[PDB]
This record gives sequence, C-alpha cells and structure tokens, in this order.
Amino acid sequence: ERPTFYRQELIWEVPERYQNLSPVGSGAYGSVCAAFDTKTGLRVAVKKLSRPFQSIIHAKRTYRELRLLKHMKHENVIGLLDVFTPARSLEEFNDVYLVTHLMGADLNNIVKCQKLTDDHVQFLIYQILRGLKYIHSADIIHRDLKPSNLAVNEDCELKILDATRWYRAPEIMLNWMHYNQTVDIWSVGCIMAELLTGRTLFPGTDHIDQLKLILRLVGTPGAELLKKISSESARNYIQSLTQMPKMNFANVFIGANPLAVDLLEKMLVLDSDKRITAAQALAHAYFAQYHDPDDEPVADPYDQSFESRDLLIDEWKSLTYDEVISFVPPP
Ligand SMILES: C[C@@H]1CN(Cc2ccc(F)cc2)[C@@H](C)CN1C(=O)c1cc2c(C(=O)C(=O)N(C)C)cn(C)c2cc1Cl
Ligand SMILES: CCCCCCCCO[C@@H]1O[C@H](CO)[C@@H](O)[C@H](O)[C@H]1O
Repeated sequence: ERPTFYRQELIWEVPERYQNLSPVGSGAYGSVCAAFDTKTGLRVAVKKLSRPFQSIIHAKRTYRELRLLKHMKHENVIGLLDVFTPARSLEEFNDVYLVTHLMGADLNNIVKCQKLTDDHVQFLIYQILRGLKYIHSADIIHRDLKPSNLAVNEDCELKILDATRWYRAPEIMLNWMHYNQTVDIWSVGCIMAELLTGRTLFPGTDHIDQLKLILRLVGTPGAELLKKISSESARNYIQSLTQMPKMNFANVFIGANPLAVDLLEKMLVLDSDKRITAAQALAHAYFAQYHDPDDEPVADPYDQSFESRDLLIDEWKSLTYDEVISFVPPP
C-alpha cells in the first residue's frame, strides 16, 4: 500500500521514511532538502519541482527531468533513488518530488583552487569519462559540463549531474549547432587542466575574451577546419585574424605527467571532429591503473522523441504521472 506522509514548512509533504529535512544550496538547485532515508540508512537530497504543471512548458520540463533521471542508471551519473507524490490519483496530482544520493559537495569544493596530485586527477577524470561514456551512449549531449555539475563525496566518488562560460566548447560559445558529443570532451579537458595546475585554463572576462584565450592556446583554425564552415561571415572573419600556431602543451603544462599532457592534446583540439571520444579516452594509457573495458557500461537506448512533440498540459501531466507510478527503485 501507500506510505504515511507528513507535512512540514521549509509545505513539503514527504513519506515518513525521509527524516531530518534541511534546505541545501539555497536556490542553486531549486528547492532541495538534504534528508536521512531511514529505509536505506542513506543521506539523500529531496527536490520538490517548482510549479511543475503551471504551463505546457513547465509540464514538458517536468516530464523531461523525470524521464532523464529515471533512465540514468550508472555509478558516475546522478539518477533516482525515489520519486513520489502526495497525490493518490491523477486529478489530485500537482506535486512531484525526486530523491537522489546526497553527495555533499561539488568539484570546486575538492580542488580549492589548488593543485591535485596526478594520481588524484587520474581517478577524478576517469570517473567523469566513465559517466560521460554512458551518457553519450544514450545519445545525450550534456552541453554544460563544469565543476559545479560534478558531485563528489568524501571518498571522491563522483557523479555527473544535470565561472559559467569557462568550460564551454568554443562552438557552443559561437552558436554553431550540429553539436558533437565531443563538446563535453572539451569541457573535460578544461577541468582536467585546472585540477593539474590549480588554475582556470581559459578565465575569460566575457564571451569574446574567452574565444581569444582559447585561440592563443590551440591556435587559429587550419584549412581542414575552415573547409567545414558554411557561414561565409564566420569564415571570412576567421581568416582576417593574425595566424597563431598551436602552443606546445608540453611547455604549457610543465611538470605534468606526459601522458596527462598527451591526453590534453587530444581533448583540446579546436575541430570537434578531431577530439578524442570518451570511450577512446578511457582506453588511453593515462588511466591504465583504473581502466577496465568490461566495467565501463553503456546505457539502454533513450527515446527522446517527446522533445519534438507539442502536447497539452493534461497530456504531459498524465504521462508524468504514468512515469511516477511505474518507477522501480534501484536494487
Ligand atoms: C546531487 C545532489 C542532489 N542535488 C539536487 C537533486 C538532484 C536530483 C534529485 F533527484 C534530487 C536532488 C544537487 C543539487 C546537489 N547534490 C549534492 O550532493 C550536493 C550537495 C552540496 C552541498 C551541501 O550538501 C551543503 O549545503 N552542505 C552544508 C554540506 C554544498 N554543495 C556545494 C553541494 C553540491 C552538491 Cl552537488
Ligand atoms: C572562431 C573560433 C573557431 C571555432 C571553431 C569551432 C570548431 C568546432 O568543430 C566543428 O564542430 C561542428 C559541430 O559543432 C562540426 O559540424 C564541424 O565539423 C567541426 O569542425
């Protein structure tokens, strides 16, 4: 049958299994409380979606978020321990709560603007890439990978969730579309660089500065890249710049493990088609001590056809309700 609920003001209405509700992040992740799950003995985070069925777009967003989190089942990706509503029917259904592991910190919190050891960077980047492989295998592109979106606990176990512009692929900065999954690989390279050196790779002051700093490291586009640019305004502007050569990453990241440097060379290539994939990165010798080709799992096909659909509020709501009811908690 149905769990007993209680009501509290932080008027959250949750099952009794969740105790010690305490607001976290204040606003950054929405309305989220840390809590203790008495059923599992785990510290959890409970998110109450805001106004989930106020509008078609709210409704579609609610459905999108629930679908995604229900699909993501991987050690290095945030997924769902639980989903619940106080509603006992569809006509009653107005609130949606998601539950996941309370990791307790994000990457910023672990680095502290300091140098990590090479071994530690291997472990952290390995986890990010393991998680990314899974995500990309579901035909998902993250698009905003950054330290604040990488959750970590005290044992630096890491899960991918979900300052601002510093990790973004340059094609994203320039509103390219046709985006490759390797946009996320660019983001990994920027993160890795920072963990090794203790400094932001491209700390741009604004958008244009950010692209200037990128180009100074990885050079101006070669002919092979320029032949794939269909916008003549973009093409013509690029060529009018002073040519710069790629910097030698070996001089830039001096002291670094040469295999770390080699991996950075392969991630931080301007041409997204020439960037290493997550699967390929995991097989790179940098991660010899953690790589296991038989425990780098991939995802079930992920049907995102709903994105192209224009439905009514009550349709998105009923579909969301269906997903709440069909949820099966992880073993
Ligand atoms: C992934 C979980 C769940 N939570 C949101 C969430 C996502 C999906 C879901 F189903 C339920 C909740 C994230 C916002 C943060 N989160 C954390 O573990 C977390 C938790 C914290 C955190 C705190 O816990 C905190 O405020 N203190 C005082 C320890 C401080 N920071 C910087 C944090 C960063 C993260 Cl990523
Ligand atoms: C002015 C700064 C130059 C930025 C060049 C970004 C090149 C990224 O690379 C491009 O990514 C596209 C997908 O996003 C692909 O369709 C292209 O084939 C690929 O070359």
